Amino acid sequence: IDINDVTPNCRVALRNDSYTLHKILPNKVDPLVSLMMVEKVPDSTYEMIGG
Amino acid sequence: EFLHAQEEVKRIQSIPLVIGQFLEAVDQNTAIVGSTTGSNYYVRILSTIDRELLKPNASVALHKHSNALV
Amino acid sequence: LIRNNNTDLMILKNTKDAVRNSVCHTATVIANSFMHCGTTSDQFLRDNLEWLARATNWAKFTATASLGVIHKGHEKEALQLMATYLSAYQEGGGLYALGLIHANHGGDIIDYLLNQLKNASNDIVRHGGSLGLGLAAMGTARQDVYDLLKTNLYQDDAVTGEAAGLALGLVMLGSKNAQAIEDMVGYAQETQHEKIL
Amino acid sequence: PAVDTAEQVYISSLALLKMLKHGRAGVPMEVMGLMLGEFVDDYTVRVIDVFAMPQSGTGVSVEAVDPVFQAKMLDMLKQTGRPEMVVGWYHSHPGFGCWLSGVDINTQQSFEALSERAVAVVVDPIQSVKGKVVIDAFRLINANMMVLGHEPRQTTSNLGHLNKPSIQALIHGLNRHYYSITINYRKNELEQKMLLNLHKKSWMEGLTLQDYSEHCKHNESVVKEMLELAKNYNKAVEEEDKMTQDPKRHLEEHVDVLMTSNIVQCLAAMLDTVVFK
Amino acid sequence: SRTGHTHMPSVVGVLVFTQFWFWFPLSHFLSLAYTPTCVIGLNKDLKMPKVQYKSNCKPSTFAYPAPL
Amino acid sequence: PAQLKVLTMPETCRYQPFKPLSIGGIIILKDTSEDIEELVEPVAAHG
Ligand SMILES: [Zn+2]
Repeated sequence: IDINDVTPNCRVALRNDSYTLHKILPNKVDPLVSLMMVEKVPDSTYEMIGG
Repeated sequence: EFLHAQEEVKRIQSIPLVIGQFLEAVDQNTAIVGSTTGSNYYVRILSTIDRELLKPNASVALHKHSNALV
Repeated sequence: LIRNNNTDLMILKNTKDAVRNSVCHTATVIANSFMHCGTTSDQFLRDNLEWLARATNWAKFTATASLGVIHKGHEKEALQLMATYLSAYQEGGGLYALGLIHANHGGDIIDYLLNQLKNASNDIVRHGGSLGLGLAAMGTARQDVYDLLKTNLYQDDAVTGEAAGLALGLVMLGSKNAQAIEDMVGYAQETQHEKIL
Repeated sequence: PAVDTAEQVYISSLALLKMLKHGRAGVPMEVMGLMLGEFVDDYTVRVIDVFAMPQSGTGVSVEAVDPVFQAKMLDMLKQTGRPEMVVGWYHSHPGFGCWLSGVDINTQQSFEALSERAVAVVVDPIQSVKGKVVIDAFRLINANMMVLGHEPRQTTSNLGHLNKPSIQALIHGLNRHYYSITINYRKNELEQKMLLNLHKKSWMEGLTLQDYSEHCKHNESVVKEMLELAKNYNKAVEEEDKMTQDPKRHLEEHVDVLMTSNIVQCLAAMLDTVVFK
Repeated sequence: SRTGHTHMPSVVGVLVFTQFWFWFPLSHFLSLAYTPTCVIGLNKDLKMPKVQYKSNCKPSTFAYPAPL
Repeated sequence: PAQLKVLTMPETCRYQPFKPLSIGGIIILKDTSEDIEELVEPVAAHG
């Protein structure tokens, strides 16, 4: 890993009991907010709306 | 020798496992979990856990010491 | 070989600079031994004295054996040359290096090696002399040498027993001596040292 | 005269079984015991047997040695016919990996002062789960040599290494203060046979017949699951061909189990019906 | 050997050297496995006389390595 | 050793190989012409 890769505010994995940074995990996204994102678009369409 | 390997897999997939929440799929056969103990770990997914069925924020069972998403 | 001694020294120097561990140190020692084997030129060893001095314990044995391999095929100045080059590890390594210098073609120095192995006090010197005698008598199947090596094997000490067994094999090479097979197999089945095994 | 990285501790099957039994017979306590054996020449620690120690209350330390107990049992076993010195000591670290704490280092230092070739053995009953026996053997390093810089343990052979030291031990000083030792097991053929006798199947078990009702029920369960897997397999293969696996693998597993179970039971039935008359 | 006979010193040296996994000092045995790749001309007196051989190839395929 | 199948001497000088330069090793080069027959010096064995 590189310091320019571990620029601040990025989740990183640490080896147990030694705490040796060894990966760049994807940026933190809170659970119960990650699922607040439409992954399967509903089936409604503007053609289903009248007036 | 390939036998005893399925056996060791089914044995590491033991009874006293600890429940946790699978937060995100970092990469193939590895992911971030949060153990109900209250701490988050970056653990390794076992094979054959239906990555399709392994959706975000799902309920998983982890090895009691390796914390692997068994 | 001495005429066409077109070796390379600065590659070895680069490895030496890169060494940090004792394993890598002895590795460079043996690599230099190989590179100068049959060349009789010990420039690198005679230059990097402090490097050799860093060698400790069996590393000294290996370094002296490396000197022997470098002087492989050089039988005119033997005995006196090894005396000039000069602990128990040093003496054992010197005997082993002399044996290596006197390769399969042994002959005259067989009696020498036999006498020193007989009147060798320390087990390390015994091990080195046994390996050297095995080298010298390899294929000769001399009964006196075999008997002395069997006596040196009939103890309980890994360092002596390993060399004793290897030398017994070298001396009895190919002879298929049924007595030797019986003796060695029995001692293997009865002993209690994995290294002797 | 420096110990080389070829010394190896040959733990007997009896010693290992006793150690692990005691660990699980007193978890979560730090159980302790001596190790009766015989150093062979310089590179072997042949641990013939181990030595349970009464729970001394004060955890694990030199204060728990109980010299009177140690000596009296030493003499008494010698009378029984077990004349070996006290080669090292074993003590468990339940759950907390394998390594030495401060008190462990102190006790090992006392043992080395008594005889500077003993060992400290660590066994973890909780993490020695089925199929994994996490045991370790350790000996201390000398501050004078460490400061001098000479490596704590000579390396004359490719043995001794070949093992990945645990990061737990690295943190707890796997090399700063002490060093690990390779563990070999002296599995005699007779002991191996007597262990096999544990799960060795009796001829009754070999020649018996599985219950026919349960057999038919299991056959139906597996056949119906195989039917569903066949439907899925067709769907997968048809879509693959049109566009241009797990169903196939599961189908293979199910067919294999069906074939083996059915053939086994049929052959056993014939063996029985024309052996018992 | 150059004629076809198995070279007993060479095989012995190779085997013992391969048996270094258990003992480093044996590593020197491989020394016995080196055969000088020399074609040496000698005459009646057995004193190596000054002679010149000729080889038909480029001076690159069998030359010493670059000094680096 | 690969460079032995192709190896000879120039214009068949005073020295002629006993056996062709393919076996290699040591060859007793037979001599035809009589001359000074200069030898090769025994270089010292130190490097
Ligand atoms: Zn402890």
